[PDB]
Amino acid sequence: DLRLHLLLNTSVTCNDGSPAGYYLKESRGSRRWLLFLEGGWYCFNRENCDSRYDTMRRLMSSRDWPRTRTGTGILSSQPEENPYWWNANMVFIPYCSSDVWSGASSKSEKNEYAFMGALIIQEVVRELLGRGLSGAKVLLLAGSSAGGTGVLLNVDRVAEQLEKLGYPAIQVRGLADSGWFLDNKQYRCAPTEAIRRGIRYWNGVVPERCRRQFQEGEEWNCFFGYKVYPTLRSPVFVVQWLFDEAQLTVDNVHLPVQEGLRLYIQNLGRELRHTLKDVPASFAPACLSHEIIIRSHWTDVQVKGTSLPRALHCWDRSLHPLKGCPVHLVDSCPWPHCNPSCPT
Ligand SMILES: O=C(/C=C/c1ccc(O)c(O)c1)O[C@@H](Cc1ccc(O)c(O)c1)C(=O)O
Ligand SMILES: O=C(/C=C/c1ccc(O)c(O)c1)O[C@H](Cc1ccc(O)c(O)c1)C(=O)O
Ligand SMILES: O=C(/C=C/c1ccc(O)c(O)c1)O[C@H](Cc1ccc(O)c(O)c1)C(=O)O
Ligand SMILES: *[C@@H]1O[C@H](CO)[C@@H](O)[C@H](O)[C@H]1NC(C)=O
Repeated sequence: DLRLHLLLNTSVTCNDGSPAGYYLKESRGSRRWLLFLEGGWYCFNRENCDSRYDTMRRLMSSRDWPRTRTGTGILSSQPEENPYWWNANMVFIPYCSSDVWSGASSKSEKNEYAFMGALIIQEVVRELLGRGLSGAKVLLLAGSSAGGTGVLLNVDRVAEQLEKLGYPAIQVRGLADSGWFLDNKQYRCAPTEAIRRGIRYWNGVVPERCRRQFQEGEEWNCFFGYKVYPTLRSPVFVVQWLFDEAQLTVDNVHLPVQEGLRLYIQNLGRELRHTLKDVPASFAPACLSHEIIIRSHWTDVQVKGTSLPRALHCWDRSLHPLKGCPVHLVDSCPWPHCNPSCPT
């Protein structure tokens, strides 16, 4: 089990002003640290956030959090469930800021809610340094869904923070699962505009080089993986289903497929594959599904005969091509479940 610690700096808060926090299981024989960012959509104005507070309150408040959680998938300490990093120090950071991990704005007489996701990550890192992170060799910042996009928005800031604090031996890397989306045309509500409005409501922040390319008022571009990834300096491994259910939902696709929809789905897969061509560390199976890394059976899927735990191990070796140890694994078959190992 991982144990809850509420942040000692109680001014770094969830949406409703309650303290943010993290769950930790230490492994004193290991110099590897895995920090995982939870996902769960976002909210972008007062009325939309009020609705989320009624029926998704654990994503906005720590008032009802449990004292422990079980680590699963890449967060499991059992070698059989986690061939990759079972002996690592494990951290789960709950998502309670509703801002895709981008916000830097406190609750005030002008703000009903606080949006502090970017500050929560930096405060977790600072407080872990006294619990053993100061001795680390690798810090892997991982996340799924909105947490996967959060990795892309925050990995370089973590690297910069540790350098400025005086810890140049810690190698910071990212793993972004199910957070690589396209700002495409819908098959038949305005998903890209919701991000633009959210950034203004949250005081959202994006990585510096990407901000400088797109300039004032265009920071929404940096929430899309294919636009922000080329600007990043830290190594980042990308995991993305070619036919992600969240992408299909925002595209208004709900699955006897006729020709128009067949062509739409085939084109989506081809576009996603194109965006990954210059991503050297990636795992992209031709399946209709969502999320991958914290489920217990994450070991089952394979691309070209290689599982995700193997690909991540090969990535570790490459950061010290390798014979029989590939790191770029993107399916080329053009329809969901053309890969026989897709989740059932
Ligand atoms: O038919 C299958 C089914 C594979 C499969 C089906 C479900 C799984 O969960 C899984 O891990 C693998 O095998 C593949 C070939 C194959 C499978 C595993 C390998 O390690 C390999 O190198 C090739 C085929 O299409 O011929
Ligand atoms: O990944 C997203 C959001 C994706 C998104 C993608 C493109 C956009 O322009 C945009 O505004 C949002 O939400 C997921 C949740 C989810 C969405 C749809 C599903 O079918 C699902 O099973 C889970 C999360 O953070 O848990
Ligand atoms: O290419 C193959 C199989 C090749 C193959 C070649 C020789 C074998 O002995 C064998 O078992 C399998 O299957 C793929 C489907 C596929 C199977 C397993 C995968 O991990 C995958 O990513 C795609 C296809 O037809 O596009
Ligand atoms: C607590 O966090 C706030 C906001 O991030 C910061 O301004 C403040 O200096 C922090 N307090 C301490 C003691 O570090």
